[PDB]
Amino acid sequence: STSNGRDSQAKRLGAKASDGELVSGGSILFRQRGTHIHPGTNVGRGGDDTLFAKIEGTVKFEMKRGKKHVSVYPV
Amino acid sequence: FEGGQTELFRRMPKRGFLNVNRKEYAIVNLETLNRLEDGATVSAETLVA
Amino acid sequence: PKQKTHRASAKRFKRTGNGGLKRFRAYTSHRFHGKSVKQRRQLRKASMVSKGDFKRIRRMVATM
RNA sequence: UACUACCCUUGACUUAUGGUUACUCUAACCCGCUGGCAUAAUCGGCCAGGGAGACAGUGUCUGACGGACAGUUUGACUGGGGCGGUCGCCUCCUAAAGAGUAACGGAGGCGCUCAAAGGUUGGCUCAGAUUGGUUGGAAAUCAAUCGUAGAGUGUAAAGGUAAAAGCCAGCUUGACUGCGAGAGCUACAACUCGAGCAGGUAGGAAACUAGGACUUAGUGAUCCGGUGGUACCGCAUGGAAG
RNA sequence: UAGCGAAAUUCCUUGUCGGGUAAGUUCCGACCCGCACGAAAGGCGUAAUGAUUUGGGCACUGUCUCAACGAGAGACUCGGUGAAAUUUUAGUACCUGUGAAGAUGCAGGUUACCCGCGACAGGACGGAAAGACCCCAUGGAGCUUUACUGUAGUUUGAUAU
RNA sequence: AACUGUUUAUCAAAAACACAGCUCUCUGCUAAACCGCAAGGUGAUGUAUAGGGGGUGACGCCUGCCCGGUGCUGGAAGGU
RNA sequence: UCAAUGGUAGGAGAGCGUUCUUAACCGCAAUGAAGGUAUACCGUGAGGAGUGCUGGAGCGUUAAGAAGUGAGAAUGCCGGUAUGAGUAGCGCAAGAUAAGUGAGAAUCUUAUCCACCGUAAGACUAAGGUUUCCAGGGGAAGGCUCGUCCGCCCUGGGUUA
RNA sequence: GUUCGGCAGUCAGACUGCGAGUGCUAAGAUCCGUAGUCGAAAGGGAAACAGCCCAGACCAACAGCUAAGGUCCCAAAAUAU
RNA sequence: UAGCGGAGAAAUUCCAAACGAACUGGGAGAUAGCUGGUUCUCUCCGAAAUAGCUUUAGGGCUAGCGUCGAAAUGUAAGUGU
RNA sequence: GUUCGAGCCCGUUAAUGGGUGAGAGCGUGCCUUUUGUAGAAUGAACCGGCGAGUUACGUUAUGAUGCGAGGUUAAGUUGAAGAGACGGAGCCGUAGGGAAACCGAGUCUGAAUAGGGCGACUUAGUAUCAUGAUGUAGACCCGAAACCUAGUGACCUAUCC
RNA sequence: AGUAGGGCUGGACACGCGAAAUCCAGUUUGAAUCCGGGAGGACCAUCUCCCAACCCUAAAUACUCCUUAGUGACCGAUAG
RNA sequence: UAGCUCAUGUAAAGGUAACGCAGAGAACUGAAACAUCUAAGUACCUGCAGGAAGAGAAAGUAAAAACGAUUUCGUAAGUAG
Repeated sequence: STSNGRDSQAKRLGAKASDGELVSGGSILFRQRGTHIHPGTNVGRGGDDTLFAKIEGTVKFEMKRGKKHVSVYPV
Repeated sequence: FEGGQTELFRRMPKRGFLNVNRKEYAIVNLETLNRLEDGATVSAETLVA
Repeated sequence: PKQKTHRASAKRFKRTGNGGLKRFRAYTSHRFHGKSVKQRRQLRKASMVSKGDFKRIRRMVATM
């Protein structure tokens, strides 16, 4: 044998919009079981510890704190 | 046929028993009263006549 | 002669006029320990049938 | 506590009696028993005895074993097939810089705990190195110095991790109810969240936070039978049954 | 346990030794390390008996050194008589390659007057045999069992008789 | 392997079967056993030296151990 | 004018041809219907008619409807014909000559020799066969060849308790 | 392009590179992603060639030009510079 | 002495040119995720050979992949650069 | 095999005629399956005939027609197996929400009159026909080994008398 | 009148023992009887209906070997 | 009395096209296998009958005023179950 038919079911990790889009209030931003990016205004961290929006508007990235971030700038 | 798997409907819960004393009234619009004027004593005789 | 309606399938389903069918929820009968608190908060109700699936309606659930 | 006692616990015996075991009888039944009748005729029937006997056998249920004989069952992969192993779910590589993922490819696992390791408030920073000090050890302890985490994070691994998710105290039972816009993921079933609102709450002075745990294993479809509630139906009618 | 042991049993391995044998894995006799002998699933013996199985020898010998001869029947020449299997049709060569990965028929190249007739077998993956080997089918049969369900049958008890 | 016999005609005659023999076990009679729903009948006008089943296969020697388990038998205290 | 037109399983559209259609429409037909045959026409196709000939009764039109409805191919089937092939075989034993017979004799008949069997390859008798026996006549097939011969064929008799 | 409605079949492919994995970094070997090709696409080239390269065919045609590839003869173009 | 059977010096042996289950008729045109077969003409468009599940792996069920029709053309989405 | 064609022969659905054809170029039969068959993968001797996607009833889709919130007669009766006419019993649509009580253009869910859910907003069907697909009918056919019932069979052979 | 019923075992009724009606079997037990008795899908009351446990009943329906009168968008000698 | 004898009565045995009724009664299938179901109480087999048979006069249905033996067809409608 191998003891290696033991399997992992991969799943979708990464981005959803990532670029200034008019993403819906309470909509998904970036799947994270582990935070590379870090939150901001109009943005919630999930029970799935992702980033989810709260209010529509542009969702550009910011280098706050010497670190990677997402808020939502309105309009 | 789910390929030998149980089907969509075969996974359904058993929901709601049924009244044997279920009875309704063959409901019409008031738009037929717009048809007939006045038809004094609007009844089943006015309905099926 | 006629095409026999499956009466127990009719006991599975309930469809609407000018619209789809109401499908009650899975998982909701047998154990409730490992299903979550939120799944208890939300899985009493249930959503509709599919769109690209369920076309095996025809015509096993006829005219009920 | 003598009259009449409406009387009560153990015994005893008349009676009602009943399963009640054993024995006896014989009218039942039986006797591939006797002998006779027609039948000339060993089958049968009848007569007349003997033997047995309320059994036997027969019916209907019930228990026993039961291949004597049937009816079906005995997976899937696979480097032919077979053996072995594996068949679920989570984690990393293989994944090709979105995802997507191939093989009986690698590596691990999990098939849990925790009324507090959960919430909240309020504080704290580790491991390790070196010095020096009675028991002394490589570390027990201590103090000092250095010390971005070279620790820890309940539980493997991954990511994350100091405004701490790390560590310790108090409150603490939000690991609330009813939801849920909006989303994501995608055969479906599922699954991942979730703004915000209401009903009140719980901390916290207030603000603020709170729908489990640092996130991710810790879990399975419908039936069927329970458990409780139930303004529901309750088969003419009420109830009840269900 | 007795008793037999390279067994119709040891692939363990041409076990060992000795005999038969010049030449001797087989044969016999002992040894016996018995994978895995073996006692009523009889074990060890056992004359006569065997269409037995082997091993040796004698005898006789065309089996063979290494063949040859003649007799008859077909064959074959003709007269009469006259079928079967068989198949896309084909005036159907060779080499070397190529290609569902082995050429008659294809590419290149070679030799070949045309048609026969008697014998022969290398092909034509020759026929005849929808492989009886293997595999698969939610295929079926048959068989077995302390599979599961049963059945009769067997044996309790009730109870009318 | 005792023998003679028998053995797959459309393959195989044998060491296979059988066989006397030997062993055990079951059956007291309207047998046991068996066939048939039963009836009826076999067993056999049989009576334990007979009938049925199991083993082994003359003769010679011999058949050792172990009742833990299974089955069988028998017993009933209790459980069921 | 521009653009398009490889195309399998796939899907859409359209058309041809056969037969029956009471329909009608409307004819042909013995001076020749149908059908066959040759044909050196036309039509994108399927398909269509012209002529020559066979042939001597039904057929065609149009349009529409309705369909057992469009034929290679399956161990397709049935029926016929190849093929091999004038080859195998000619079904376990020896006849021979002369003469007849006829039309035609190897094979029919006679004569005369030979030959074979002879615990049979004799005779007689079960079952069986069901008239095969014999006489006369004939030779469509049968006789495994021929054939005047015959268990073949026609006719007639033939079995007595 | 979406939506809605019918109607499908396809489940098992190869091969060529290119990047992986397994394998003796053996293979016309497997198993991925990626493009093409065939399949289901003739003609030409490479001696025939399903997969490589070029080039996508309605048809006629006694037209020319050209792709790769060729130009001593078969077998056409250069005994070309 | 007749097939759920028989016979059997027993091999799975035979039961009428012949048997691990006889032969004849009916059920019943049993069934068959497996083999083969499919017939007139044209035009247009034009595949897949994959994911997920599956007593499933040579088969199905969706989804991806065609075709036609209809409703508008998320007011362009599509597809390039 | 084409295509060209020396040469020959003949003269036609009168036609840029036909029958040839030396020679020369280039040319792997047809079917199912497959990833790929030219095949040494099948299968086909040939020729002719037959020989396979229907209908019964039902649903869905698409059109055609008719009328339209009104469409619709079934069975049956009449009658020529006519037609027409009768026959409205019933059936479809004409609001749903919720399991249901029930409510109703709203309804359910929920303390909600919060949200969500389905709802008129969200705008016509009915009936017949026709076509495709459907489903019960062997249901596109050809196909086993099979299963059971009923019956026949001991002259082969085995047993027995 | 062993009649209804009741027990058990069945079966049919759409009814696969089920809440199971209701009917009919085996087996067992066994009524009331006109103030009666039965049904109304377990069952208890009120109401509705009926009178079993006795027997006969045309008609409308099923199918043709048959007798003709016949009819065919049946079929033409592999057909029928 | 059994039993025996005689006489009388086709009675009645039997042949049967199909339909019926009643008893006895499977399997194959299908359920993707299959033990429940189905197939169907159908295949078969036996008996009893006629021109038809059964069939039948509420110890019925139903649920409100509701009728008044049956039978066949349509419906309800695959509706209730």
